[PDB]
Amino acid sequence: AAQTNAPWGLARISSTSPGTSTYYYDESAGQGSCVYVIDTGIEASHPEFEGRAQMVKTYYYSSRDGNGHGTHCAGTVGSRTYGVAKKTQLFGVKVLDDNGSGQYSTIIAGMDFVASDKNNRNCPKGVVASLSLGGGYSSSVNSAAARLQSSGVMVAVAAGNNNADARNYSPASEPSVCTVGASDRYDRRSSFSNYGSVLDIFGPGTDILSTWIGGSTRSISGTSMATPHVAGLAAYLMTLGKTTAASACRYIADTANKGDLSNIPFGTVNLLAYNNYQA
Repeated sequence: AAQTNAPWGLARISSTSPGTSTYYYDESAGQGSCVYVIDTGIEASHPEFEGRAQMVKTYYYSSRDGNGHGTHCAGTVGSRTYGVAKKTQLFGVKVLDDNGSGQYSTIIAGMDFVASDKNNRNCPKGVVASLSLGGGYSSSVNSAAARLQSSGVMVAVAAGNNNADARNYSPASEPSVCTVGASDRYDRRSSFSNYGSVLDIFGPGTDILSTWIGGSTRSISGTSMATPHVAGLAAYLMTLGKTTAASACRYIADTANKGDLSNIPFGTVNLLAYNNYQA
């Protein structure tokens, strides 16, 4: 399948070169997979989600996304126009309040929630969790991400936006999950992207168009935007049967575009997520 005039990041993930604008992908499109977006919520009524999104859990007075961040991330995972995996099922877990903040204890509870809740959902092709959040190093936060991964969920986490070594941030620094840095449309490391040996992969993160609350759209930047590209890619590849939740991060790194990004610090992987789809 070909989506013309796609957001640059979608085009990038199906291309061996920057500077194109069509996204190419197998029509299975993540059908039969599920992606949990652990964030500020998801505006599931957005036409872009086509009934495939739902809120399953909140720790606050509403499950609605009063911020937009979670809706944007969910759109990059799986919206019809802005999403990598256009037929996946999206499940929202609201661990962040409408200001975008959340206590680590709530975030940990949300991760353990997903590890159990997947047993209440139909995801024959596999389960992914996208975590566009983080703060300073916490062994308990890292351990929660490790448990979620161990339970059979492909965990993708943002590296962070500090232009610093991600070893000092959580859950970015957890070795067993997929830690995602951000790149721009010219294949440069995004100016804010964290780096370091703990990163597994880069995805598009600068000037990413996606869904927003109020049935709208907007372009924003962050490792929060790169992470759902990788989460959606994992769901897409699991639906194709090419990899599993336990092996998808390594498979994405195996099959990435290699050595094409600029301003990658010595010791950080130079790997850009790529679907290897041959139309």
